[PDB]
Amino acid sequence: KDPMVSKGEELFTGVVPILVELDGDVNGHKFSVRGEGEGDATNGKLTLKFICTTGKLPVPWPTLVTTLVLCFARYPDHMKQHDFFKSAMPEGYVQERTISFKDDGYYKTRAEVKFEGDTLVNRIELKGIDFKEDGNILGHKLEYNFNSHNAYITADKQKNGIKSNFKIRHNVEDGSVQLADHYQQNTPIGDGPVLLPDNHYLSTQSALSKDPNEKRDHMVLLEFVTAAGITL
Repeated sequence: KDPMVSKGEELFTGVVPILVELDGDVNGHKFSVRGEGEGDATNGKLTLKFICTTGKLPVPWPTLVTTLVLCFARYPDHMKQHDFFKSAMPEGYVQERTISFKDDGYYKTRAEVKFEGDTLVNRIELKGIDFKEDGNILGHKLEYNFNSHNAYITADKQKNGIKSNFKIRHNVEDGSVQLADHYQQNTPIGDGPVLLPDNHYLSTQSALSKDPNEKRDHMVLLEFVTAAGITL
């Protein structure tokens, strides 16, 4: 549509720098997180490092993974017309969630995902309400790991966007599982050629690690995201 200005999926054919900034308030504990790295949508790959820039993170790092850039999913060639996330770029989209932790509190998140220059930027405000002081979150009882999940995507025609409902399973240190029910909405910031997809899902795998030379509270993240569910 413009051979002289890359738009939509054309912005993601190579390796793209990423900046993430989150400011959070959980039960009145206010904190900030900054992440940086790169995305390789051709391979569905994210490599990021996140630092809590205010001190110790008052919630477990795994509980923030889904909040801390689905435009880097690898959509198969026969599914490219269903990629809402890239089609909104560079102007971007708003991603909102409520995440309810079973038998504990909830997060509300609002984020803008858009290009700032050559960098894909995810800026987030997070509010956490009703957490138990001796629960798995404020008590830091969740294992430092992450399971693989599927997130089913459906069009939200009235808002020209998409929705998603899915449950994250967080391993607890006692061998139990802590469910985190995600209600997600995405709406474009602009109004260009936005693609409203047929039903499909995103398959996601994550690996968490530590940087042995990093003094600050932090999370190193490798993540893969791949679209599926429509037949060739």
